[PDB]
Amino acid sequence: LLDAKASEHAARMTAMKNATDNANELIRTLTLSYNRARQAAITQEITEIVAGANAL
Amino acid sequence: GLTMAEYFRDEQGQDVLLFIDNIFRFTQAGSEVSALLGRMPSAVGYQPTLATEMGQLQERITSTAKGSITSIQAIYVPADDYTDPAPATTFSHLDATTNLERKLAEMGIYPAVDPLASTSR
Amino acid sequence: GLTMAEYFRDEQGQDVLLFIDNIFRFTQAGSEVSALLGRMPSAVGYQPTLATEMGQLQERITSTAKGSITSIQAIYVPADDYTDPAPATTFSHLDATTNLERKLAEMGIYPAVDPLASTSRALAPEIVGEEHYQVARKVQQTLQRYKELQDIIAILGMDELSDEDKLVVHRARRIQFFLSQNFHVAEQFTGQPGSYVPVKETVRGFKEILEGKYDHLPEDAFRLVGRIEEVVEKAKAMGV
Amino acid sequence: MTRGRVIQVMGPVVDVKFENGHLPAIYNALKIQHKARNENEVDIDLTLEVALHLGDDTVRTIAMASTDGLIRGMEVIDTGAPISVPVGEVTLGRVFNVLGEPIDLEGDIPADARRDPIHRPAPKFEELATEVEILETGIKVVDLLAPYIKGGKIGLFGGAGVGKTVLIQELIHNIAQEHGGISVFAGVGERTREGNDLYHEMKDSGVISKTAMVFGQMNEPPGARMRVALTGLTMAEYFRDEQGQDVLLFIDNIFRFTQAGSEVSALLGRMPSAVGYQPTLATEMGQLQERITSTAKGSITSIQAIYVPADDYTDPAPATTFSHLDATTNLERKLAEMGIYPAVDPLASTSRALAPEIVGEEHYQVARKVQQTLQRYKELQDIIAILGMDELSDEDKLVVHRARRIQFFLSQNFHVAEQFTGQPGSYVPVKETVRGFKEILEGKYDHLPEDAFRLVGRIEEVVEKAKAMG
Amino acid sequence: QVSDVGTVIQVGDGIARAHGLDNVMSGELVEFANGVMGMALNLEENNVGIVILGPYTGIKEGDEVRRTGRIMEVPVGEALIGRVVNPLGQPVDGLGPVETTETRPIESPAPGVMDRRSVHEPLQTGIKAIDALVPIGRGQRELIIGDRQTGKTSVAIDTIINQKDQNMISIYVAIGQKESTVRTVVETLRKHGALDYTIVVTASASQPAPLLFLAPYAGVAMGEYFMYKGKHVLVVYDDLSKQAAAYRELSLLLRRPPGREAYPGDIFYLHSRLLERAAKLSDAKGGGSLTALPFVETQAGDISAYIPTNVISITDGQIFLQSDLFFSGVRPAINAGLSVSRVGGAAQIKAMKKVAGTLRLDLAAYRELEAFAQFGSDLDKATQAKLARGARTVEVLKQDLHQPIPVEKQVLIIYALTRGFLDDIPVEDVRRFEKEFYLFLDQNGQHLLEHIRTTKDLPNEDDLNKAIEAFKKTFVVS
Amino acid sequence: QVSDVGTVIQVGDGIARAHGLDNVMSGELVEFANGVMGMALNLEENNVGIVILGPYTGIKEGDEVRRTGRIMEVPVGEALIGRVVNPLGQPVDGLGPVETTETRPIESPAPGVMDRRSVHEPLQTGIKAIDALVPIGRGQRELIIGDRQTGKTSVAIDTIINQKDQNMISIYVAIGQKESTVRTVVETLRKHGALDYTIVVTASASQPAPLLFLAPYAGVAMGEYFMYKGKHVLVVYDDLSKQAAAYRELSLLLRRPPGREAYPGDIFYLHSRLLERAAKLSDAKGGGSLTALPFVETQAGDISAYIPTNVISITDGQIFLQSDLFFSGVRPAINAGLSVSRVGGAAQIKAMKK
Ligand SMILES: Nc1ncnc2c1ncn2[C@@H]1O[C@H](COP(=O)(O)OP(=O)(O)OP(=O)(O)O)[C@@H](O)[C@H]1O
Ligand SMILES: Nc1ncnc2c1ncn2[C@@H]1O[C@H](COP(=O)(O)OP(=O)(O)OP(=O)(O)O)[C@@H](O)[C@H]1O
Ligand SMILES: Nc1ncnc2c1ncn2[C@@H]1O[C@H](COP(=O)(O)OP(=O)(O)OP(=O)(O)O)[C@@H](O)[C@H]1O
Ligand SMILES: [Mg+2]
Ligand SMILES: [Mg+2]
Ligand SMILES: [Mg+2]
Repeated sequence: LLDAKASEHAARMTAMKNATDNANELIRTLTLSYNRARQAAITQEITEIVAGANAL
Repeated sequence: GLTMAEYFRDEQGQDVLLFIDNIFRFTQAGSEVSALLGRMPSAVGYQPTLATEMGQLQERITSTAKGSITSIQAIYVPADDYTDPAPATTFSHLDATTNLERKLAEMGIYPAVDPLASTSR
Repeated sequence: GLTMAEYFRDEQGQDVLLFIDNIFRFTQAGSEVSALLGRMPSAVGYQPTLATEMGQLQERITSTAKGSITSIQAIYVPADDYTDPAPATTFSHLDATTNLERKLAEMGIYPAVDPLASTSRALAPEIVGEEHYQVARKVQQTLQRYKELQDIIAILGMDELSDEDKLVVHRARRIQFFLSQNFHVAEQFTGQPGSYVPVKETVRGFKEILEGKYDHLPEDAFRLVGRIEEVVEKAKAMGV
Repeated sequence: MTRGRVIQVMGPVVDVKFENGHLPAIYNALKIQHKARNENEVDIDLTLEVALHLGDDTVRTIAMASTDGLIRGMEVIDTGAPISVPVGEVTLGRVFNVLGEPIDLEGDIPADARRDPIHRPAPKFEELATEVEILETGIKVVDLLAPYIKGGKIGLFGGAGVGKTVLIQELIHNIAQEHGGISVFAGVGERTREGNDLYHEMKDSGVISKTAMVFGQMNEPPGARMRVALTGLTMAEYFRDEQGQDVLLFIDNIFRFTQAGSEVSALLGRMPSAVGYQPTLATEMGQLQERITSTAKGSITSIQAIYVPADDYTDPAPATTFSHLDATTNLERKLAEMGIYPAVDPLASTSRALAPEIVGEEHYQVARKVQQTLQRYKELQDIIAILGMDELSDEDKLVVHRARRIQFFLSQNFHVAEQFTGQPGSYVPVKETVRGFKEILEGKYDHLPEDAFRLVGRIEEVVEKAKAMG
Repeated sequence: QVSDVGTVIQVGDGIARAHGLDNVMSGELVEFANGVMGMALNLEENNVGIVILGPYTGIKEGDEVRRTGRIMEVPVGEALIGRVVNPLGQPVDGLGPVETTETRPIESPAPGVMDRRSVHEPLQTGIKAIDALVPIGRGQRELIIGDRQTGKTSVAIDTIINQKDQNMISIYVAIGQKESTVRTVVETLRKHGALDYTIVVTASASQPAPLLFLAPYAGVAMGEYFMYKGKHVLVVYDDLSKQAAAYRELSLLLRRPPGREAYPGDIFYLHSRLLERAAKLSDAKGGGSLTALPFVETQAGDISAYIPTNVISITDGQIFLQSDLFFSGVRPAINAGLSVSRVGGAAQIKAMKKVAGTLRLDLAAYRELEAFAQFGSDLDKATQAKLARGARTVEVLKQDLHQPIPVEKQVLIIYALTRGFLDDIPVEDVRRFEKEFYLFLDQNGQHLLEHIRTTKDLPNEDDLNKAIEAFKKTFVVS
Repeated sequence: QVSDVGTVIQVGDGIARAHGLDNVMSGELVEFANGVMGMALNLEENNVGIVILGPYTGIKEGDEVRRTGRIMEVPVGEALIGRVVNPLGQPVDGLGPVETTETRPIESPAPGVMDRRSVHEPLQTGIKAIDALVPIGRGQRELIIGDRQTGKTSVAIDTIINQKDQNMISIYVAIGQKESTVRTVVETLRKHGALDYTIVVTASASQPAPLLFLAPYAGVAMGEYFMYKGKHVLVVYDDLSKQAAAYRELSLLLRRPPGREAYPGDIFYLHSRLLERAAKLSDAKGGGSLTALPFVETQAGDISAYIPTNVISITDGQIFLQSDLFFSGVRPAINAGLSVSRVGGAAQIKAMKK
């Protein structure tokens, strides 16, 4: 029973560490997606403003 | 409405209430009409004179020696985007906010004002 | 090409097959020409008359009382953005659509058809039969549940799922792999002859998969396989 | 007659009308010098740069200073040449603005001194050097793990307070002492108080006498901030071409140059590009960077500090800047607080020159072995923190023992650091660095204490320090 | 005939186009027929673009415009102290005329790089968090940035009030604020006596855009007069975002080409030109100084916008006020993780420099472990001590409105916190402990306070250790 | 006189506008009094829009412009082998003039549907990974795509070097590259003896945008001369991203409305027109071939960007170089999962297939 309890605690620790690493990787990819979206939004806004200015 | 309230504030020294059902529509109509007048567009299509018009409307609602006008204004936020220029320029004039929640109304609590969301200066 | 097809449709009353290799290039060329004509740009730089021009082109491709034209059109999606105005406006002109995804192609699943984005007006109980409709709806439901479980699987793994969800994932993997097929044209790439599968065989195979008859086979035996018996043959050849 | 006339003033943009057939060329400098005739006028002393020919004998220009007080009808004098700045020995130890007028209080340059235009085509293809060769800086970390190429561009990164200024001063001192060259500092968009602090730091370090400083402050119009880098580049080019020596060129921040160009383009009314930058971003960056090259006579190599907006390395300005870089130096606060200066990160720093075809086989092998040892030591950090030092195997103990000494040996005592510690400092050739690191890797000095390798220089000096410690 | 006289062609939205005015200068001040004033900004080939500095309802097409021949300028002098004026220098408090005898232009060159001296004199704001973690020196300009209702105006008022016993002159500039708030702020300053050395410049939201545009330049023009005389000036800008919006409106109405977010190309130049006039003059220039505290208002904490990025790049430091921290009860809600001062260290006295090092590390260690506090015991040897120390540190930095603290008391309380004398005091009693400790120091610790004031250094260690122990003997835990 | 002589009205950012030139034709070359060449782009009712192919600082309003009577052309011939030239064909290495006799237009129609043949001949690059996994045939268009500093140039240099013993003519086009890198590339090509059959066309980053825009067309026009004589040509475009950026700059200087990522509408047509000229000719037309290896630079490995997807939809396959594999010492860092050769397989020899 004591051996089983020790193994259970170690397994839970390892599983939580792996989950944290997976979450960090997901954040890493989401950051690149966010940067692309930000650049696209700025480009669209400035293009619309300039087109509206040129229409006059 | 404001000039009807100002008479009672000034000529009789009363304290009056001025209700505006959607202050966002004022800026929306200004933006709709600005384009045909020949003005260049602003950041997200609004009029360049948004802040000036909003201030000229709001600064007439003040407390004076004779009396006061206090205004309760219902505000619509499009798509719940508080960074939109019209809500952004409107919020700079507010002194307090009252938030109503359907959760409190379902529980039988009236007037169902949210105790934590509502804040005052 | 449409005029040549229309002659056969109308003057001879014959059945016509019409293939258009990329209808998006027509809209792209219109967009290129539009700026020099003096028109002010639209939302994403397209022509203001995008919808009108595309409708004028598309409405002529129809079946009439005198003859029938069935048309298959490939539509390019720029930068994999399905919300682009040109792909978005052309959706309303189609009776059946097939949506290809780069993720499925990268997974090695060909023809990489998205099983949930693809739609057709012919999927009705009175057109394809009750059994076909039920099997298709059940397959779509399982795939939707598997898509929902994706975040949990990605972060916490398969260990935290319940027994029902584990079986859902188990069968969804097999269903997803079985939708892939080996083409006759693709033989030049891989050297595999390819297969032709009748509709009833497909319905029976997916019905058997949904019933758990092949839960013991490895999921790799379902790739690019054709009929359901070939799955058993591949699994046996793999040493199962 | 070549006399202009002001017809439009709209902020920093001024339009000038000339006689037919006498328009100034593009990039020419125009001078406005007006003395007030009566009480309703203000004295004007302004310089303009020609940008476009609008037709009808009208020229659109951008001002290098404030345009307040201009009156339509003021006469404009065409100098017939672009902005010209003094060059030569006279510029050493002085501080200049974009126009080349001295900013310090030491007097003005005589009018008969030689002056060169700041606009110039890049050196021709046939005039470039055919071989790549290494610039020996005398710093062990740079000479070993991130070599500098003569004529190349090096990007410098790091947080505040890590010692970038000290590293720059040490580079200037070492190059001037050993290679006989000089340095030029270009403060593009620099804060005035920080510029004064930098000037005093150069002054009290004794290295001001071998460098020329050019400042463009943030309060200047966008046109002025765009051209200051060209002034510094021209001053460096004089020494490259006329004396045939190797010159250092330091740019305070090239991102500010990029944004000044964007602002100028917006003022001129051009349609923007990409995420809002000017359509000519790549062309302008290339025109600036292609003049920093190595020729048959001499070479200019540049150390540039780059700001990354919103931490996005895919932003157009950082991308077009990185397209030209040949090496990267990263400074880490952890090494600074650990006490190992110059605190250059041995793993984050990268160089294109670190190849066996350039630095040699033994140099490349030693560098790769050192990098592998440091990587293993970094990997072992969590194990040694949790499982304990005893749990590490014999190989792990040996690699930790070697890696600590290797890491400490990367530190060096700087000449300009004597003002902080009193230690004279040293200059280490690349061959000595390679030999010392190879000897350390072989275990020849495993018995010496680890703290004797700190701030040492050559490999004999660590033996002397160990003997002094007993 | 049109050398000094003009005729209006177009009127609208506060912008007028005039024919003639051949000899008008760029930026010159002009007068309309009905007495409303104007500024000439656009000098074009056949017309002049004039921005109207008042009510434009009375101006019609065909009206006559006369030029004054004077560049825009404001009155300066000691007579402005204790009065509320508009950006044109006209008093608005109703207390009568201002007796200034000289003027200087609003646009003037900044001091050169060789006219300055390194910042070395502290500016005591009276707020423990700012004076400890984000120090401000004389001649430094520091940005205060935050969302709506986070306490920026409270910080400005407190730091203005704290300058009573110091040879400091304060200028408060309100751009686009409500007139009621300005009236209440002026009343508070009068109540606390800060009006004896303070000048207030106001441009409310109902005012025309050019007044909002010109107000900060009037503020620096008024400050520079005292600066070049050898004195020290503090200038506070309540909103630069509203200045940017007003300038964008003016530029768009004049049909200048727009840039990102419709702002003009020279929007960065405007703020840099304004903020570079604050400096610490060298001894050859008289030794005067001017320090600036610009304010920027963000939307939902978005500091990635154009104007916030420009102002962050210009200034020497930032102070971030967090809405969630304010809601959580941490006030004045300064986020020490993001706040930074590039001049820090040199802008502190010796004792504060000695004591702030441990405080910074303790707060930094606590902030990262705060997310794990709700799960109880993680590592009772070290982590539990870190959590308690961080909680006590957070409790110490809290402060109330309009109660500035002298620097010596701040130094003593921070020393007591960092040396572990508060480790046994319960978290709920830290505020009362500090409040009673100040009274105890007033009653019995006069020698320590006098030594700190005279020498700017910590007293003998044993003396204040004994003093803290003696105070703790009397304190009762509730 | 006036029908062949013009007068400049406007100059700015490499764009000029001229009055006169009544008989000028669209796409014709024009010459300024300064000696700088230009291309007639727009023929308006009262003025002609001219794109300046060189330094525009020497051109002022009122300068004279004269016709040349020739549509855009570059010199071609065997005398151009071993030389380094600009997109206009002017020698740059300083070894003297080039004694060419013939010229070819910049814009030419691609071979028709019935003028082509299926690719059946291998192109041995000498790289094991490419020759084994992603075979390239003569007449194929193969895209090389990857991030910054992933070995794209080294692959092309090795491929050019490997053609020494094979009847292949190589053309290397560098668009927007640093001059020092081009100098070193020329030096190593000379060292390995590749200059006996190589032509180098260079347009560095300091050059004006029109030259960068025109360089690939000059390269392909030079290649077509050997292609239509029955020979085999290999053309390498060192960066199509630089050309796309230069064309975007040129279009926005003309105030044309941009699309996504500020690129013009015809950005796809720009690359398609260039890449459709590489083909394997049928036996009726001599059996010559032209092989193209365009380069595309990605940002953070994003293959879904606009320009990469535009180029992928044109070529017959792509070779993907991965940054992390390159950093981990795996060189060349070819990603086998994303790399594919549509035309390949039929090009490989029997021994390699097995
Ligand atoms: N090689 C060195 N030897 C000793 N001290 C050093 C060394 N390098 C840096 N320092 C220390 O670092 C500080 C100076 O840092 P420095 O001004 O060069 O950095 P920085 O990143 O340029 O700073 P800032 O951003 O404030 O301008 C001093 O405390 C100095 O003692
Ligand atoms: N230290 C503090 N302790 C307690 N309350 C505070 C403190 N600082 C500010 N407050 C309160 O916070 C509220 C808002 O403060 P303040 O007026 O300074 O905000 P602000 O950021 O200038 O916002 P705005 O000008 O947009 O209204 C007020 O009710 C004020 O009393
Ligand atoms: N197979 C290889 N083995 C060793 N080094 C290699 C190999 N291939 C390339 N390199 C080296 O990698 C570096 C970058 O390669 P290369 O210049 O060809 O890449 P690139 O993508 O064209 O770069 P850039 O964007 O700088 O033009 C060079 O130092 C080169 O020598
Ligand atoms: Mg420094
Ligand atoms: Mg406030
Ligand atoms: Mg390359």
